[PDB]
Amino acid sequence: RLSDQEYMELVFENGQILAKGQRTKSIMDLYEAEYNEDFMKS
Amino acid sequence: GGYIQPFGCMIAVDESSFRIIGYSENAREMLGIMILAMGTDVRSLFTSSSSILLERAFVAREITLLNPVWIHSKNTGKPFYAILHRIDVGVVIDLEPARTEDPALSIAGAVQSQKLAVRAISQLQALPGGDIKLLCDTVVESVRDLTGYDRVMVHKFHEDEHGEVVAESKRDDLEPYIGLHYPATDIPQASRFLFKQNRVRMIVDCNATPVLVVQDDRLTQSMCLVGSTLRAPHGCHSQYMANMGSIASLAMAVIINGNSMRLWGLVVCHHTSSRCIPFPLRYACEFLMQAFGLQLNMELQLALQMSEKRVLRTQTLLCDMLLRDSPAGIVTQSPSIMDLVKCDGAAFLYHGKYYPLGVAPSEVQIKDVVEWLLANHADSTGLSTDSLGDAGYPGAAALGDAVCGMAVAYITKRDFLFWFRSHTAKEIKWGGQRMHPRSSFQAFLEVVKSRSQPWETAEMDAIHSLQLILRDSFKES
Amino acid sequence: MSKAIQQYTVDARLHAVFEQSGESGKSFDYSQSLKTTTYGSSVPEQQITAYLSRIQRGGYIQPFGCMIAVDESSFRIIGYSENAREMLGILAMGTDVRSLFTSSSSILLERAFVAREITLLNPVWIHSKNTGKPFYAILHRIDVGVVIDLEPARTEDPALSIAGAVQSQKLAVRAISQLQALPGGDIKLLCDTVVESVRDLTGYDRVMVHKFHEDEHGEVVAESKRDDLEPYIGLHYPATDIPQASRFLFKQNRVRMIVDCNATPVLVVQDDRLTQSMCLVGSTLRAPHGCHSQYMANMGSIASLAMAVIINGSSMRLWGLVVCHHTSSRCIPFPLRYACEFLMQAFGLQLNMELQLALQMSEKRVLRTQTLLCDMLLRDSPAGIVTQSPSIMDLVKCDGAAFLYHGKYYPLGVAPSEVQIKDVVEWLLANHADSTGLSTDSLGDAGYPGAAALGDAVCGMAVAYITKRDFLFWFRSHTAKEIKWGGGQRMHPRSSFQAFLEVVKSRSQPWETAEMDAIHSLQLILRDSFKES
Ligand SMILES: *[C@@H](C)[C@H]1/C(=C/c2[nH]c(/C=C3N=C(/C=C4\NC(=O)C(C=C)=C4C)C(C)=C\3CCC(=O)O)c(CCC(=O)O)c2C)NC(=O)[C@@H]1C
Ligand SMILES: *[C@@H](C)[C@H]1/C(=C/c2[nH]c(/C=C3N=C(/C=C4\NC(=O)C(C=C)=C4C)C(C)=C\3CCC(=O)O)c(CCC(=O)O)c2C)NC(=O)[C@@H]1C
Repeated sequence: RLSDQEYMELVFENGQILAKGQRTKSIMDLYEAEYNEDFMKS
Repeated sequence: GGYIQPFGCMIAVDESSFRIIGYSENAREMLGIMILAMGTDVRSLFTSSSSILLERAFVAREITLLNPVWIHSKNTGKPFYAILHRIDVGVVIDLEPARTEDPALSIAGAVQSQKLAVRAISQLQALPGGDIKLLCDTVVESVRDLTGYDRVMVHKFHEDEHGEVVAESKRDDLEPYIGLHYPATDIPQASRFLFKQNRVRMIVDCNATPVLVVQDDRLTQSMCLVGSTLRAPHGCHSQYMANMGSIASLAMAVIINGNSMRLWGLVVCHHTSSRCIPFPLRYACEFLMQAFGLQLNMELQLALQMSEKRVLRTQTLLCDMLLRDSPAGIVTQSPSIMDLVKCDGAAFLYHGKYYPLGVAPSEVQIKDVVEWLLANHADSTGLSTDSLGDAGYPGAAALGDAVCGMAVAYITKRDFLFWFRSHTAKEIKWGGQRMHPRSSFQAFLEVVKSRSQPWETAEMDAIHSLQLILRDSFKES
Repeated sequence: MSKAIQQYTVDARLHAVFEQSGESGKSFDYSQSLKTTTYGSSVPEQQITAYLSRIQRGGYIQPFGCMIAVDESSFRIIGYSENAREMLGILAMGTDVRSLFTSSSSILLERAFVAREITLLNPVWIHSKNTGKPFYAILHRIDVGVVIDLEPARTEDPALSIAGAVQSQKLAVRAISQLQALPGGDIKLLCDTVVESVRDLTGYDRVMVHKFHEDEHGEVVAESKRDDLEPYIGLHYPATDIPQASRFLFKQNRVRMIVDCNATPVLVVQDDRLTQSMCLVGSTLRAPHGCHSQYMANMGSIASLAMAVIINGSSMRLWGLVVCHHTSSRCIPFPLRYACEFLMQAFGLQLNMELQLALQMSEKRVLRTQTLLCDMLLRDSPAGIVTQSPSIMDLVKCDGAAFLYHGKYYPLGVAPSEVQIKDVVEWLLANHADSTGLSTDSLGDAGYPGAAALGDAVCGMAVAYITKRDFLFWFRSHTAKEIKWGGGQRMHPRSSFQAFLEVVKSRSQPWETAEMDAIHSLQLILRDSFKES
């Protein structure tokens, strides 16, 4: 499952250096949905 | 004058004067003309910037570095993707309509074709690095997610050049094909040759009517459309697809280092209905194929080295066992001559005494084989064969399906070492005339009817090493 | 713990010293600060917290693009860079962002905003409402909303933008193909090819490959430069010249770019209701710290581009970096940066393959040598392992070897004299007669009184016990023997090199685990053989 990268942050907790953080369709279906040009006809 | 698939268009133009020399019959309808004719300047069919880009591509040395070009039709103003390549007469241009007309979305998709490939390859980087099956399964799932086809498979080729299906992902309601073996004649040699030079093949609709390609009557021979991406499929394969139930297809090559590169296999995609995917996703897949090839080559080298280490360790243990006891002790303890190579059984003949292990012939049968070997193979140090029938063993080569292949190593003149393999069909399992996968599977089990798997060079070298050590030991005795 | 975790305190202390020197109006003292600040000791947690916040929540960006932070549900602006108005041709807290761009661009931005777990419009190509200037918009998510980085794009026909992207990706593919055809088993050739390919692709003045060692310090192993520049190939520098936090960040943003180190940073204004300063970890426009900017200025490099080299070690490991330098300001477009990322992934895969093959070959060689030595021992006296062609000098990498057996001393190569070795034996028995052997990187650090007498010839020692009075010794000299670069208060590469040759002054190269395992195996074999006699 492809996904977007998530970014983390270093923090100092309890003497430790810790890193903290902040789909049912295929990629083709998303490409068809998001690259629809109908709105450009208005 | 060949044929092309109707989903695109093709124009062949002279390199020096830009004058059209050939074209598909559907060119005028697609370009919006219906002028296009012999001797016409191609640049007059496109806008000014399109002509500038075309000239730039034409004057380049590595023409494959300017592909795909984005151009616009002079009459209607629609966008096309153009792919150019060189032939003996001039330059062939494959024109394909673009389904996105907004420039902003065009640029966005061109960037996504890179971002998607990077995000997919990051998932191959994360594998442990010691398993080929896991690598193949991951690639199958990634390609299926990217393209969305109904079936995605990995095909591996053997030394015999026959094919096997090693990984597959599909719908729940389709019949599986994992484990299928088929002859080597189902994919002619021309197709394998082309899969190296042009690493993708796409068929949008096998039932679609092909389109004739007209060319200048002044040419002494028909144009070479072999490298064109719109070339129409053959009758044999088109009928095969129709019988199997596949309307659309996409095949990609797997390349490794040979000894010069080698075609290891293919990735094959099938859809129950017509399908044509947009360019960004095609290139996202084409980029992932290269990383897959790199990792596969790494895995092969590592497996080879580990196998060598294993064989050396086993040989050392066997030599120690020989030193501790008489030669018979080689075939009594848990390590034995059966672990040196992959086999179904083994046997040791020592001063007329017989020591069988696993699936091996009988003592009378062994005496018959020794008689035959001395009659026809006395002048040798040993041999190997994957079928006693082909070798010509008269004395009832029909030892059964259990004993088909034999490798023999001589010790002095009467002591012998034997390794035995049964017939190939023992190791092949699949759940499942008219050209169909079942017909191919049945035709495969007619060339391996009484044949075993071939003896590898590495296994022969291991057997030779053990033979040399044993011969030295018996020289001392 | 190890140095990876011990280095955080040292980095924080060096940062504090640099800040204090800046405040007092004095120059920064490099060598003195390194000598005073040493691994160990302790530090208040507040210093670590402040250091980390300063690094990750700086509040400044580079002045070659804009940054706008917006709320996810309302599309209302919660933060922006001070240069946003000038670049957009125009903002306020609460303004709706969709009004800053054309209507079609706002629709595309909404689509990009409403996606879940992946989006195929990132980056987006947008235009400004007032002027119609094209921008690449790059979006990422932070704990309070969405940050949009706006990078100006060249004004031209879209066909030419597509052509540029295509050309970059095709060059990357050709470079990977060239990597495919190399004959294996040679890492140096791999690096030499990659450096040239990257220089051809990007066009910077200098391209270098940096490798990190087990001790965390760095080495320059390949280089491709303009003729009139000095070479840095062969240089070693301490582990504190690249802090650990930047190394951690390199595992997320695999490409870092600095366009001009002399440019004035731009402050980021944010809504006063936010508790903390805005996180800039994922942003590409983050500005470098003063330490590194001054280092770059002293060196003479104005533009920089760094790409991480990551190998598999399930979990991933950072092997090194590819570093590019330019003598003037330089910026490259987004497609080329993604092409560079693609090529770095290919390079990492090949590198990992090569490392594993080398490990296997070494194991094979060690096993063969051990077998030959045992065969030699059985057919000869105990002294048949130091007098023949293969010897204990081949089991591991060393400068000298020695065998002490029944009062006889057999040296090979650079080894102590028969008088000094007696003293070493007395020291070992008095202090270390409670084990089967040991290994030390520096006799002086261990506490051997005669370490100075041995000098630079003998610094590191591995000893294996056979019986109460028979021993095997392997000896290594000091590191500076094998290090050659053809080239004190100012931050500069020469200061780094001089500071490196101050911690390895009386040390040899460390003993690896494979070498110790080989030594222990041969030790057990010889122990059994001699016990049987
Ligand atoms: C008829 C002459 C023989 C033959 C010829 C033929 N085959 C190809 C190309 C392919 N045929 C493939 C074979 C299979 N496809 C499958 O999925 C399975 C089993 C499940 C088989 C056996 C495949 C795959 C290829 C390559 C991919 C591709 O699409 O090219 C060709 C070339 C056709 C073309 O593309 O021009 C030809 C002439 N195929 C047969 O099965 C019979 C014995
Ligand atoms: C001052 C606090 C200490 C320090 C800090 C520091 N260093 C970096 C990043 C880098 N420094 C690099 C080191 C070198 N560059 C070279 O070419 C050579 C030798 C020839 C050295 C020693 C390099 C490279 C990096 C990483 C590349 C990059 O561009 O990031 C940073 C972070 C920089 C940033 O981007 O924020 C910091 C804070 N450097 C010192 O010299 C002292 C000990």
